Amino acid sequence: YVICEECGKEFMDSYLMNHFDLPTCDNCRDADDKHKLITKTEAKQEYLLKDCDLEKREPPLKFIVKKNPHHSQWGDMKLYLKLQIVKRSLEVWGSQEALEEAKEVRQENREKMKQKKF
Amino acid sequence: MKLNVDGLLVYFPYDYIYPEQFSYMRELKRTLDAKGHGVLEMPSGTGKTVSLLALIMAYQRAYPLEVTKLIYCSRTVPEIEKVIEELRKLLNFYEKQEGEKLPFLGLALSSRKNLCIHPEVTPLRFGKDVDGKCHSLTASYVRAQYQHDTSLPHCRFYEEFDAHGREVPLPAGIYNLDDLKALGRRQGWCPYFLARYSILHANVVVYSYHYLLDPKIADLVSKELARKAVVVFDEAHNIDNVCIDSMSVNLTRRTLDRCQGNLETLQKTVLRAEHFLGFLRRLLEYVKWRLRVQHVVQESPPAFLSGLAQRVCIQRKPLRFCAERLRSLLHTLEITDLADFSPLTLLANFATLVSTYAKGFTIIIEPFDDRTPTIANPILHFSCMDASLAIKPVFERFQSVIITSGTLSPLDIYPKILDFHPVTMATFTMTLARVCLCPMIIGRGNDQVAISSKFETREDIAVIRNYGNLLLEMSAVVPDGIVAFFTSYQYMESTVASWYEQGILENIQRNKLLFIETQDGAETSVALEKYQEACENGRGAILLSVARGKVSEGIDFVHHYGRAVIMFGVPYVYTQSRILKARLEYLRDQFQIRENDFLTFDAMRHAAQCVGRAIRGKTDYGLMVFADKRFARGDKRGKLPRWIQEHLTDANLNLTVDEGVQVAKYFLRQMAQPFHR
DNA sequence: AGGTAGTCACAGCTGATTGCGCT
DNA sequence: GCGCAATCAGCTGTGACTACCT
Ligand code: SF4
Ligand SMILES: [Zn+2]
Repeated sequence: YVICEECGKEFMDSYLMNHFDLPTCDNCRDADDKHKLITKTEAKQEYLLKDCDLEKREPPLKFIVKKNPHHSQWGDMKLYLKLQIVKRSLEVWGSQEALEEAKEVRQENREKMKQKKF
Repeated sequence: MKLNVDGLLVYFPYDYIYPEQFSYMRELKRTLDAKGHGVLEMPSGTGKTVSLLALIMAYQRAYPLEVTKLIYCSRTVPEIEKVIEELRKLLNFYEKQEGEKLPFLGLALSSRKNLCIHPEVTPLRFGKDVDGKCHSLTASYVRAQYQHDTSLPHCRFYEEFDAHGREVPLPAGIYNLDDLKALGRRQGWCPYFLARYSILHANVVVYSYHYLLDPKIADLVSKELARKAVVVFDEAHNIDNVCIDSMSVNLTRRTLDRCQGNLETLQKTVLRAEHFLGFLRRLLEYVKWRLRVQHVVQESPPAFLSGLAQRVCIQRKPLRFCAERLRSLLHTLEITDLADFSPLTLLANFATLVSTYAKGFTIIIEPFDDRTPTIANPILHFSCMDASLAIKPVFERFQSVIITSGTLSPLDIYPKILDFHPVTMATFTMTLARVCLCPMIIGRGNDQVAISSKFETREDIAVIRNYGNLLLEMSAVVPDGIVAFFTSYQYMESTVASWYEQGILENIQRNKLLFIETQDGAETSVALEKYQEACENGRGAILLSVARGKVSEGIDFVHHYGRAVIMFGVPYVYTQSRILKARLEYLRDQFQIRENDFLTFDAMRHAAQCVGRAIRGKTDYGLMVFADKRFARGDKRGKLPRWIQEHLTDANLNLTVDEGVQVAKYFLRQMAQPFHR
């Protein structure tokens, strides 16, 4: 059996465990806010995570492939668990610390590059 | 000679061994020592079978207890006969190099039509009636009545085999199918029955895929033969596809008409137990209800039995007893012949499957037909969606299942398309004294316009003109036959009609003859024959066909036949019929397979399969061109087999028509020179 | 009364960004 | 929306021209 992290009730299988190896039962599955799923590009832009940090740093981060409502023939969206993405970003960049200044100086350098191009 | 692997010595008929063959043998020995499954990929049609058989024999000699039974399932009968004769050559080499015989038995299995001696059943071309006539001639009741010596026409081979062929075994001597037929006719025994009696006391045995993928016969042909056994599916690059055909059935008006015609005869014979007699009568009306319903599509694999149990109020359990009825009730009825009875059997099998197998399947109804869309044609498909169901029984019964073919470029998709645990991830690229192939991707034409076969540009005049110009000025540099493949029959016929309308097809006509492949089997065969005879002399010819056709895999273009193979656009399967999309959804929500990635994989797999048949043998050489800029993209080049990637230099990935022609001329000129061994 | 670190030209490389394509 | 290829930033090699101390 698997012990849920929230209720502690033993269970055999759960949706999150099958797709993300998360020991959380469907009763405690807060998929609306706590277990929100975001697109691959959104995670890369917000958390400055590269492919290697998403696929090669242990543990590997799984994703769910879902159809795109805008266009079915377009690239199917990949959804990652927000908690896992946050944990990976914290393990790579430390914390909510100077990484913010790092992205600030990144956009400052982008402005520097555009003004130099002008 | 005697190849010395780290813990064994293996005899090989050929003194010279290519490094690829040695690496393949090392990898296969590693897999056998690993006691696990795997997937392999080789670029040569010949030379793989001899190496596989030699290593199997060496492993059996070294470890008789570890391996007891070997299976070499192939696609068709020519492969079976060629591997049988290759095994015969290997055994002859072993005998001539050692001097003493060994108790090894090798037999080939096929349908009853292939292995039969009665002259009253050979001439007919009914594959569904040979089994019925064979069962009628000899069965349990025939054996029971043979005690009184009834004067009736019946098969007598079994009546002699059961008293004379079940005592003398065949410890040694590998026998081909014709050899088995000769032995049966000289001993008055049935080849099929002696094959059934001899598989238990045998070393190796080969047959086709349908004897393992179809559960209705695999259990009968292999139940307790060997717990520790080795099976291989050579040339199975489309195995999953045929796996679908293992659990896919279709229903039409002819089937229900035949059923309603024959049920009256069945009832008349009965009145001359009751748990099924009245059960079968009202089964047809439920499925004919959908005939009168004009609806687009209905999908309810779990709820279909619910609708059945609501309309007619039948429990699900008796359906599971339908199959065991076939061997119980029918033998009491003494059916004269299985003709006009097969639809009933397939309906019973369909009912049993939908009662049992409904987790990963889908029921589809299509009110569409070719050239007669909506007149009368509701087609019901119990289409399969997961290839694991057709592959689980062989994986749970065998230890080292190996999947090998000429095109298995993505080794990461097969283990996730079907439940698999590969431990090999091995690819092999053939090498010779010179580069025998010159693959190249031709992008934009002389007008600097892409020649991509996009759906929005299928009717574009510019791409059609570019394709015509490419086929014209290409036909003057490569001699004696060019094989061109189009995306579909509709696109192919539209393009040739457009070429006929312009004054461009006539220019191609004077260089090479134009031959068109159609759906007719006889027409296709005669077109292939005339193409072969035209390529034999200096006239030269062009064979235009489709990538997804029976001619794509039915023939191999040996050297001097089809020096050039042209791909006009990436061949994409049609998204209609609501069959591909169901599989895409199942792979998305079950195996997390990208729809675009799967479509690209299928397209490139078909393209590589139809383009890699121009290289058969070391001395053979050929040219391979792709007439689409989409092939230049990395996501599609990566799907090509490894033995073609290294020969596809980055210099020619988007070159125009003229430079492609120059490259072809240079390659042919430099490959026309003699070489060495 | 006689010699070398910056500076300039023209190429290379790798490390990211960054608009373009879609059966 | 995702994925592949085009683009630039930064650093370096090669060879030559030029402004202040023994
Ligand atoms: S028992 Fe054998 S020989 Fe006789 S009809 Fe059947 S297949 Fe032919
Ligand atoms: Zn819980």
